[PDB]
Amino acid sequence: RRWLSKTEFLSRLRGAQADPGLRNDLAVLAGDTT
Amino acid sequence: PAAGVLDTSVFIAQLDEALIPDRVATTVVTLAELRVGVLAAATTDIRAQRLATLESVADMETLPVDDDAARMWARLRIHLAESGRRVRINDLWIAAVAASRALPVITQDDDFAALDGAASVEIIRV
Ligand code: NA
Ligand code: NA
Ligand code: NA
Ligand code: NA
Repeated sequence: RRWLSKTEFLSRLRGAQADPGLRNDLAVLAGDTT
Repeated sequence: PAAGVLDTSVFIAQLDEALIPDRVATTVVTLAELRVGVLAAATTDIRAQRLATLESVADMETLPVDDDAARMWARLRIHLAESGRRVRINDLWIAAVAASRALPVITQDDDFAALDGAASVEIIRV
């Protein structure tokens, strides 16, 4: 575990983004507001 | 800025790459949220995708909620209560962690907007 460079992060993330539907699941599971 | 803290929305499906700081970390809140994503996935394809998303943070600094973040959360929470504005509680934990380290929150979504101008808060929308 270390601080990733911009390029490193974007390399790890590209092709690995969650489906848009995760927003929906997270609204149900962790959408509780202040 | 030199460094920033990714929220959960940046991991979810292009981003404005120019605005991402040179060095990035995330927090334990996003670790939790990506993990619940894997466990909630309805079909193998979605599960495999979300599992890749979870794995993308394996090497990345995951910042904890420590004492300093806790103190910040209280300040930010009362700021919101007084103004009558709202933030998802888990997003407030993210903002508390980032603010307590004097780092900006990097976000793709619109939740952190309510905190603009609070001390130590800087929001970067990508
Ligand atoms: Na986070
Ligand atoms: Na699942
Ligand atoms: Na992981
Ligand atoms: Na901040």
